[PDB]
Amino acid sequence: MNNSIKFHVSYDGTARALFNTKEQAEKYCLVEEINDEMNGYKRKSWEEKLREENCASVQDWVEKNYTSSYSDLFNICEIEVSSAGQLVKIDNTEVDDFVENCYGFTLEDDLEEFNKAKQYLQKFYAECEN
Amino acid sequence: SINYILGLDIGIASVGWAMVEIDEEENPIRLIDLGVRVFERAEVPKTGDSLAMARRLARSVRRLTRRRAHRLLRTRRLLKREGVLQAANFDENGLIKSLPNTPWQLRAAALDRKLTPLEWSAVLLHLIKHRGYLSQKELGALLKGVAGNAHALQTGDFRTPAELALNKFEKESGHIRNQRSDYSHTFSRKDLQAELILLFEKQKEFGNPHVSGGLKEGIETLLMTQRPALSGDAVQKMLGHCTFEPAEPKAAKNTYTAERFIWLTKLNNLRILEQGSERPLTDTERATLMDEPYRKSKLTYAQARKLLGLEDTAFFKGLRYGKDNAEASTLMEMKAYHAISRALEKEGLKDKKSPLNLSPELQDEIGTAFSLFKTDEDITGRLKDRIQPEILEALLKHISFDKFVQISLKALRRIVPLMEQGKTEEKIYLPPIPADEIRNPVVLRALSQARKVINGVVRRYGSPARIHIETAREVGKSFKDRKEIEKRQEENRKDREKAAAKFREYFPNFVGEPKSKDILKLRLYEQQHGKCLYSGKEINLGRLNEKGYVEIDHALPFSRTWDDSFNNKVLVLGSENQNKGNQTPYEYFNGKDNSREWQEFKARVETSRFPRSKKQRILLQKFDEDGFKERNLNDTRYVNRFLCQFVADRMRLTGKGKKRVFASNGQITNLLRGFWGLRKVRAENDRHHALDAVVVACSTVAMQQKITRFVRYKEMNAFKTHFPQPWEFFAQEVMIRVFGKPDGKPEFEEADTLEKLRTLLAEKLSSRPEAVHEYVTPLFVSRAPNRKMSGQGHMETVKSAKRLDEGVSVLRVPLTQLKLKDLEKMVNREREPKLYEALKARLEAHKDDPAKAFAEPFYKYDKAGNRTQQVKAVRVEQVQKTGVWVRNHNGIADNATMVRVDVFEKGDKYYLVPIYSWQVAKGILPDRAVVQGKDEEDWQLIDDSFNFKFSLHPNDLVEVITKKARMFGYFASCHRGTGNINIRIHDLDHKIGKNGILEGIGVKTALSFQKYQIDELGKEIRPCRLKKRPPVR
RNA sequence: UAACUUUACGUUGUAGCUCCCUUUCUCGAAAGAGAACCGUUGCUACAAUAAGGCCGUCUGAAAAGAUGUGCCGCAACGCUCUGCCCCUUAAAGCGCUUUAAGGGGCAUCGUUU
Repeated sequence: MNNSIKFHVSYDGTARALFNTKEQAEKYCLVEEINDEMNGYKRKSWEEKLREENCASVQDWVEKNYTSSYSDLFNICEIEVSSAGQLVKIDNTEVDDFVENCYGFTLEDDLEEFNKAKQYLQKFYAECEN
Repeated sequence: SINYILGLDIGIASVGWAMVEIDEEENPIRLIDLGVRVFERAEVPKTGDSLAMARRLARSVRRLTRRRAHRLLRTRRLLKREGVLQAANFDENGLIKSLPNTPWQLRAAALDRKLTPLEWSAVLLHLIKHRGYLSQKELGALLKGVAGNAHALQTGDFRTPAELALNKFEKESGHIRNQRSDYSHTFSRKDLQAELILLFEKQKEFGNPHVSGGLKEGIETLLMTQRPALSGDAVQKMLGHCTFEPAEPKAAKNTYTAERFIWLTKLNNLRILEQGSERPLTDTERATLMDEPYRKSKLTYAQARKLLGLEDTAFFKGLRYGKDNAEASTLMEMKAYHAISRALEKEGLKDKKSPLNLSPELQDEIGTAFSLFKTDEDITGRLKDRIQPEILEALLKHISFDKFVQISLKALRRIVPLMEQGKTEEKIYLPPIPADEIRNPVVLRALSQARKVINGVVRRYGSPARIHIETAREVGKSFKDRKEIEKRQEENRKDREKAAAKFREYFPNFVGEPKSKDILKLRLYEQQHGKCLYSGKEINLGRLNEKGYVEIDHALPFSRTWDDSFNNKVLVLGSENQNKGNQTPYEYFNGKDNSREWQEFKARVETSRFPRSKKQRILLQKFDEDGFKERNLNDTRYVNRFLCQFVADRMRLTGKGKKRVFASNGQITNLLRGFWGLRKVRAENDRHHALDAVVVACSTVAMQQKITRFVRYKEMNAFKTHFPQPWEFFAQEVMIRVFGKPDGKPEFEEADTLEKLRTLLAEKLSSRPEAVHEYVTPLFVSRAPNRKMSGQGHMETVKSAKRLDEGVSVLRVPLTQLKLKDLEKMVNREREPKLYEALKARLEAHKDDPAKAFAEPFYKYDKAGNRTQQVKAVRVEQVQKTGVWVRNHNGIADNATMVRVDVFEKGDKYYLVPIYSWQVAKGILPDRAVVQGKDEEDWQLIDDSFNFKFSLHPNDLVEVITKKARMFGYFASCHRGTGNINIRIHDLDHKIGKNGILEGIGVKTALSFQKYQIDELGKEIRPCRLKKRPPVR
């Protein structure tokens, strides 16, 4: 059916990637963190971990030593969009209830404000969905 | 003022507790409190490293950079004061202006040329900056590169290493300096000193001034002066201290005395295990095999068996093998003795036949000299002035010793003569855990949190009459060990699933789900070779599934031995050998006089392929019943022994005065959990910790006795009788108090207030009025607060920030990571269109794999492309909303963590101000709230009109009463670009939110955003109000 | 284990030379060059390598200068010290404030250092 679930991994509110399942989305957070750690004083220690065990390359090493501790500030907000390009549900909350939850006002408050707020998300994720 | 017993469930990241009220005879009567205290693991979240080690590595890197900068600064000061460096040619920073950037060519041509003082300073500062490597896995590779370049200059026609460097590295490639991991470019410091002295000679020969001054010395003063290394004082301070003479430091295993001591202890803890008989080594055997570590090299267990006289089936105890005991292990070796012998063999002093003339005391001195000093120079210089020099270079050529032991030298040197022949104040509140005794971060953190829990309990209720700690099988293990345990659990699951598949295939007619008992029956019968182990008959496989024909029975009686092991069970029929009783297979099979039945019983339990440990345990019949029972009842790990001694010594316990701390074993706790009706769910919640803490706190000695007498009644016939429970409806009360929902029904709403929990208890447990007392409160898992205001200031990647007017943060990406998504965000994408389609072809050719597509070198091409240059890394624009300015405002980074998040009113709207660690270091307190979409420059500005309410830290309890629903838990994180908090439910219940967290909380319009405060016991829930904004610094 | 000595890599900045390649203007002339400017490949240098904070230290009237095998800064743990939150008791007043005492909790405080 049309509703397709995506995954917009963002760090410090800055969108970075866009995946199809949560597994790669959480794996991607590790790879970004490890490659960042390997840019300084922790690169010396991280070289053996990629070499002493047959897990060469950061991507392959994370693929098996995956941990849920993928550092903080990484946001994996899960939206789902049908084939029509219109957002329906976010995380576990419908788009009508999402704006009631994350933006804090119901549909009966101001309908035209959604065209300025709900429609605002559509173009916001229109640029994200590239 | 109430007698009670406290239990604990110490883990790596959670300490669940419980206090059980007991009567005058220490029989549990009620349950008066419980809870769980969750905390972060005291380990690096990735790879489980040591936090202190990582911080020390960072500090050492800082120290290295500081020392190199200071050394170069002193070099510049020398150049400014030794003759001249065109005084006042420096910038405002004191650096060198218009320094010639060709110092390798300067070292090459300085042999025959009159260097300009600017070029002379360039070459000199180059020499100090890249001053080589001194002797002082990865290191071996670096020494290989050092040795290779060392040999090139010795046998080559080039005097200075830099001359050969450029003159041949320019022929090989385009670079002269080291790159990534190409150690072909590294040099050596002694060769650099030789280069320096010959450079001074040449600059003197060609009449160059600024050479003969105090520089020529001061240059070596800067070049070779070095910070020294450790001494024995570090070994004393950072390790244990001898009781007899703490002043004495710790010996090293590379000494003869330590090797003899460890060998003798291994002998003292080794026995002979044959036909279920454990016998110690006899004196004649001990003398016979004592010569082995010196007569030969290694002591394999099979080698030890071959040397001595014993049966082939006789295995050895103490060899902690997980499985596959067929392969023999090695006992121990004379490391120092054999190392010295082989060094002397290789250096023309030994022939593997002559005895080692050096005395054992002399060997001890040599080992101490080699281990105390980490450099060759100090060892050779001092040696305590003991031994001849020829063997000194002989040893120093190959021998390198670095290790230590647990006992002081003298102490060992005095105990050995006596062993060769064969031989504070208690207070109300627990003191801090001694960091010296527990030298493990994770265990130290767990014990500190457990001590916090114990202190809270003592403060609230009083001194506990007894303590029933027991820790998980993961505490006291390295991170790799814990990963091995969880992995083995995973394959043990696969194996259980495959066994269930095997059982269903063998018996499709069997209905229901194969439990543990029947699957064990089938697997063991497969391992039992299709024969009962009482009468040796062939039993009906079809009748195996049904009840009555067969039943699992422990051969060793449970009442007197107290054994519950994975495979310490014998598949006996039943109704044919019901006369065993509690007699053990020694008098039921009549092994007193070696009766025939005994003989074929032993033969069928040893010839038939059964596990060796099962063959041994079934055939002991010669043990100490009480000692063995206490070995299978308690636990004697290092951590549990330390807890017992420390808690007994250093706090009040109003018990019976004999032993008021009871460390239990995991197997017995699991068994009693099974008997008392655990059922329900676990490992998806954080309250099974309190469940096991309640279970262990009811495992009093009286209860092990009620279990003992019940099992003794059950062994022989002696004829639903409930198994001994601590009180009526124990399971119902415990699972109402722990989880808040009845047994077997995890779908009901949790009774998370005192009123509804009390009503549920009264309605479901009306027959037991003692379930509702004044201390009945719903469990609230307490998370350890983290109010610290320090942490990484900014990610470790420095990104160019020239184009920070836009959002781009241009950075050099190596080609081995350039994806198709990184080609769109490339700088010279329209500027150099041909290379965009040149790189995109390689992305498409190897199917979006930069590692393989760009394994071969990529190259630019001219208009008529003719292989001009090579691309190794290319710039990649990346959007950069905000970041930290680093490297003296030359590059930008990314924010690391929010150390605090303040909140602000004025409009019934809670505006959140993120405070980062880099801001706390600079003393800057932000004045900008967060608004969705717009960047920081457009963020709301904070002034006196915004009321200040409180400040949020990670893992700090908060409550957002949004209109739709109320949400309670511990603040976790915030979406910086969206301004919504993340709330972790207290118990991390897996049926609420995303794996226990409530992401995307709408705080900007919440009815009331406030934070509470929780006691270390998880009680006293009340809001906390700040009066004024707290300063960052 | 402890801590160690390190050179070395990397990221960013600057400058030199060098790759392609923008408009640009100059030269002719239509794509090739000469000056620029702006990007940027590679190489060689120096600078920084957490954000930041302290000393020592010789001058001295100090803006500052002369100096050094210089020290601290991503952790754990703690409550002698200051501070936050929190109860408890007493004292007054005007629940609220003040004063005083006690017990904690947690760090921006303290020790390891």
